Amino acid sequence: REPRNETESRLRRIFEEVLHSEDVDVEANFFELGGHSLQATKLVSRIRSEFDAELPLRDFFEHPNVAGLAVLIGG
Amino acid sequence: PIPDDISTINLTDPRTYEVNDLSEYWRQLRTTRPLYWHPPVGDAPGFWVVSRYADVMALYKDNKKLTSEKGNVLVTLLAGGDSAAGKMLAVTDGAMHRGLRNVLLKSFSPQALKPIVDQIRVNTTRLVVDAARRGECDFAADVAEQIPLNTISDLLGVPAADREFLLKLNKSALSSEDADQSATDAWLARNEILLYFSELVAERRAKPTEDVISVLANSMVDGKPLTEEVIVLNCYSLILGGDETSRLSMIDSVQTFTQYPDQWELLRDGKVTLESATEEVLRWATPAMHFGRRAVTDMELHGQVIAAGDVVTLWNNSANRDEEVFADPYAFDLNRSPNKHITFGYGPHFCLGAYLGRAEVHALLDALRTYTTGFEITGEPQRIHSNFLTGLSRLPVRIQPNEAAIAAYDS
Ligand code: HEM
Ligand SMILES: *P(=O)(O)OCC(C)(C)[C@@H](O)C(=O)NCCC(=O)NCCSC(=O)c1c[nH]cn1
Repeated sequence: REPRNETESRLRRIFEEVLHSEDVDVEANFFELGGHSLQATKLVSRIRSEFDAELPLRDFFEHPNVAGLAVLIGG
Repeated sequence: PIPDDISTINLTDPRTYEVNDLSEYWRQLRTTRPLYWHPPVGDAPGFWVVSRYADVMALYKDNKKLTSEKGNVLVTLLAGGDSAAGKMLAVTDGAMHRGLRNVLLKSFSPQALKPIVDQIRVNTTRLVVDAARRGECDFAADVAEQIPLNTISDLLGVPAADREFLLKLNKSALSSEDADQSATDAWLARNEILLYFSELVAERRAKPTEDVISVLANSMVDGKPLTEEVIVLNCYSLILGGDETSRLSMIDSVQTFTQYPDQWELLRDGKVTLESATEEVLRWATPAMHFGRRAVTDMELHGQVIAAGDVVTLWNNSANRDEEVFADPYAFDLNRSPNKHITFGYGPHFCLGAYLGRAEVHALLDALRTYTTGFEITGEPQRIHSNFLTGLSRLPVRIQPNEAAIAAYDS
């Protein structure tokens, strides 16, 4: 499935950069893509800076997908 | 309560260590089943349990047939691996381990730590004396928690403001004050440490101070600098390592003294050296109960075969109670000699902070010896919950002061 936002698109690029991968599904679970701790750290710290929004790690754990994270950065 | 049958004991469950006295369990394992196969529980696989002191050090030193690179504690070992493999010292083998250790040994050797050892004595005494004046207090919160973490943080270069917050994270990382804790809270707590150190190591790579983080940021293994990832991961193992186990050791020394007043008196009246006492405190309170490895090849031990890829768990607390090594193992004896316990492990991965661990215990014993006549438990203590660590969250005590010695300290 294709990204539908500047946000979804940019977030998916961050996922791809961190998971050392390409063509990362927008609704795929971060862990199910083989996502471990230090990856998740680099991921969360980058989203925090690039979008200038305080993202609590807990909320990331609940919604660890490009699709869901977009909504949260928005709302 | 002292359980009798092997089969109904789950070592992965923290509840087991709270509501059982496992002395008979380990004795039976030591004598009749030295290599024992713990069954699988839920999704977790089964694993070998090693309980004899001889076996425990034999395998601690075999980093050729066994590896730390797939986890060294149950929570990672049972998960199938450790993210920090080949990057964090504890879960790295081979030449990367040898190099990364020699880099760290330059700032954790007895030579390098002598300035810090003086500061521990000073800070320790102050906390002890101020707790004596108060009389009634919580020793864990008012004394113990205040030294190990602050010492390692002084070394690493963690700003003072953040230490209280890091302390809160350590209490959830591998142990828990809450009996019912989910793996999620543990996961988040661990990861919030990495998040903190991502930012701090970033600041020090750009603007280097004199601290231990800066030493790592200026160091090389095999002619190439260390990744910000590698440094962050070892800062985790240092902030967590430099804290919990020493903290729990100190608290346990006090609780054990109230039970064994004959031994407390030997220390107070200088009938035993601080060197000798420290070692018994360590053997007695074996804070890290277990550590582990995975087999890389097949092994033959006690006529049984450990297949490549099996988890092997080594039990320090059982090894430190082995009758064949320690005469009257369950006697708290400050004069115990020899005292070649295995609280700090053995072999290539021998505890990096061993000298610092002793130092912190040594100091506490020296302070308690000088400025205290005795102490008493004033309300029931709370245990931590873990299948890896053992110790106390809080310890309510009344400390009977040495007014004579305390007054001379005011100079
Ligand atoms: C009395 C308190 C302590 C206890 C009971 C303890 C226990 C242990 C044990 C058993 C190991 C070996 C683990 C293995 O073989 O996989 C170890 C390793 C280690 N410890 Fe400690 N330790 C203590 C104090 C400290 C302190 C104060 C520090 C802070 C510097 C520290 C940092 C480390 C590190 C970095 C390793 C990994 C070394 C390697 O892999 O080569 N420890 N500790
Ligand atoms: P994520 O993929 O869940 O992983 C987080 C992390 C990178 C931290 C990972 O390595 C992990 O889960 N480790 C397990 C926790 C751990 O082993 N901590 C260090 C143990 S304390 C210790 O070794 C020691 C020695 N002396 C005193 N304490």
